[PDB]
Amino acid sequence: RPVTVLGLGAMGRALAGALVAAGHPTTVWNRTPGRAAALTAAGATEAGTAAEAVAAGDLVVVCLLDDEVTRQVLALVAPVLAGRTLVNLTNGTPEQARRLAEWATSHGADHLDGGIMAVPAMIGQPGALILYSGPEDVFRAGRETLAAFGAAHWLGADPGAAALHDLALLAAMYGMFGGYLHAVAMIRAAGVPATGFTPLATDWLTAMLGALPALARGVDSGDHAADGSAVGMQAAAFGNLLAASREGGVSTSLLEPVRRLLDDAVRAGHGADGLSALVDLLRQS
Amino acid sequence: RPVTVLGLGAMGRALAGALVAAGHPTTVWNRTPGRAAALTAAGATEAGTAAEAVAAGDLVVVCLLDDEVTRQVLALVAPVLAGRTLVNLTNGTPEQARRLAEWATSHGADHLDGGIMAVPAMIGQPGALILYSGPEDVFRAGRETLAAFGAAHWLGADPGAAALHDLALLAAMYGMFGGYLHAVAMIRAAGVPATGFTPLATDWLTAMLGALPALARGVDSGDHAADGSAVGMQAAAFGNLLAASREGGVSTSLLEPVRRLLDDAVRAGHGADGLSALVDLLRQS
Ligand SMILES: NC(=O)c1ccc[n+]([C@@H]2O[C@H](COP(=O)([O-])OP(=O)(O)OC[C@H]3O[C@@H](n4cnc5c(N)ncnc54)[C@H](OP(=O)(O)O)[C@@H]3O)[C@@H](O)[C@H]2O)c1
Ligand SMILES: NC(=O)c1ccc[n+]([C@@H]2O[C@H](COP(=O)([O-])OP(=O)(O)OC[C@H]3O[C@@H](n4cnc5c(N)ncnc54)[C@H](OP(=O)(O)O)[C@@H]3O)[C@@H](O)[C@H]2O)c1
Repeated sequence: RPVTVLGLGAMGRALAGALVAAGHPTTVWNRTPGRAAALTAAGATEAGTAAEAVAAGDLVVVCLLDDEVTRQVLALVAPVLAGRTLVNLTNGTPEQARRLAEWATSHGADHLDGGIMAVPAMIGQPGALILYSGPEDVFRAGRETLAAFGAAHWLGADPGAAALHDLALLAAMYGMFGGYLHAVAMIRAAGVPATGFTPLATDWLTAMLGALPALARGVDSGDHAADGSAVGMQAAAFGNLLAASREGGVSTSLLEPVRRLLDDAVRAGHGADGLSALVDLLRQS
Repeated sequence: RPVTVLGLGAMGRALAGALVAAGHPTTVWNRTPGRAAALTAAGATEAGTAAEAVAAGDLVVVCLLDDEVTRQVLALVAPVLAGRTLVNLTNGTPEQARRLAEWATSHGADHLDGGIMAVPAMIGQPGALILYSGPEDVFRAGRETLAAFGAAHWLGADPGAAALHDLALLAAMYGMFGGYLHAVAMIRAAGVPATGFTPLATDWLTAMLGALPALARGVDSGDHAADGSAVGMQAAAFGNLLAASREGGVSTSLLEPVRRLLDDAVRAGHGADGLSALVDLLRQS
């Protein structure tokens, strides 16, 4: 398939470069000129307009700054989208992806949302993960092209499924990193190097990953059975963590929300339950 | 060695039970009577006073509610601590452990601080982890007794080292769990079960654990080189996570501190650096 990339920022250039290096006939476009020098040198074709670029591709890959820019560029190319497949690799929300699917359908185009789980430099390597959602046959017809970026993981027909899982994985990653970064700040304040702490932390967190299936079972079942590590005891043990942080001059900012959630769970009567009881406490609607 | 346990709450009873089942001559004490029925039935001896219990053991294991209770009980038994080794398995802070080491030395006793990384039910199984710190020979003379509880990991001569690493590991665990719990709340609000999400999350977080060595290298070196995933882009991508959470009626409480830290890092000029630059931003002293 001939392919088109709209957007030549850091990620867009990596995307186009992976397509070129795989042999796909690739046409690229970007608002600001001078971003396709190496791409054109390697075999790509730089269109002068987005509509031109779109007309030269059966599969249109979009990677712009945000969903608002995306919707603006696409509105300009709406008359030419008919019969093509739109693959939005711009980051966005699940609802924005579902709205784009309906809008694309209104202009005769297929649609897939994508959430890139890798850095630009990893694009094109088999370990690079990109999540996709949308109609299964649309993914099927395009997956060999998407494989140029790395692994292509179809999550389901819901157009918003890729963005949902992308952002949820990011939430899990930022939680883990925030806890690790607080931990290293505590040991740094005591003069202990972070390099020697990493094996202990990795072994520990690897062990903690084994607690996830039981947590998920409790969430889905509503049976918040404890694995001996109950909310009430964990709430009682958090205070030493806060005090030791203050002892070392380390801010408690990263830890306060978990403390409050634990205290709120105890107030709600969940002291004898496991952490699966914490999930529905995050509901605000 | 004859051993003594002070404190028969959930953890203290598990500790004493592991000692009994290993064959150690065990003497136990507790403030409230009636907590040693099964222990005495299995071969333990219940002393009527803490001082009695202490006098019947060369190694005194303490597991009370908190450091304030610990210091009160011990003050009463100070005249009889001479020549014994004190192993405090009550949770506490690094400074409290260092102060107890000095106080114990003042009464002719050796001292080890311990931080229990396992649940009461796992005490006695080889996978149960307890961290220890204090003089290396004191640990050596006692480690075969400590092995009744599970693995005994000596972290160094600093009496506060076990509590420091214990609490740092807890910070990493609570960060990871908070991120996971937010993630499952997002997918739950979309009607997706947590059970099917767990493999993706475990694979993802296992991959993320591979980023730790580079982070630790940057912290120790002060060279906050980016792995392509720079602070500025991660700050720009966090907003979609917040918006998607609001879309699903999910509180953003667990995520706000990481957002603020990222924004603060950008303000401080670290937008092109990796997350290792975030550590020294947590300093308040
Ligand atoms: N890079 C990563 O590490 C990473 C990881 C995962 C996913 N992503 C996602 O990839 C997407 C792009 O990131 P990036 O690294 O490529 O960012 P970037 O380097 O800042 O590039 C932004 C792109 O948007 C274009 N653009 C901005 N405003 C525009 C407008 N008004 N009209 C038309 N085009 C406009 C820019 O074109 P000009 O050259 O004309 O400014 C440029 O091509 C984002 O949605 C991001 O979340 C990135
Ligand atoms: N359990 C866990 O999951 C877990 C995990 C890691 C570490 N730990 C640590 O283990 C320690 C004990 O936890 P636990 O589960 O045993 O708690 P617990 O079941 O609440 O037991 C608390 C103990 O403290 C005693 N105590 C309280 N106030 C006292 C006082 N004024 N004078 C004398 N004794 C007093 C109680 O004796 P009475 O029977 O007379 O009240 C009881 O033996 C804590 O430091 C905790 O952080 C526990």
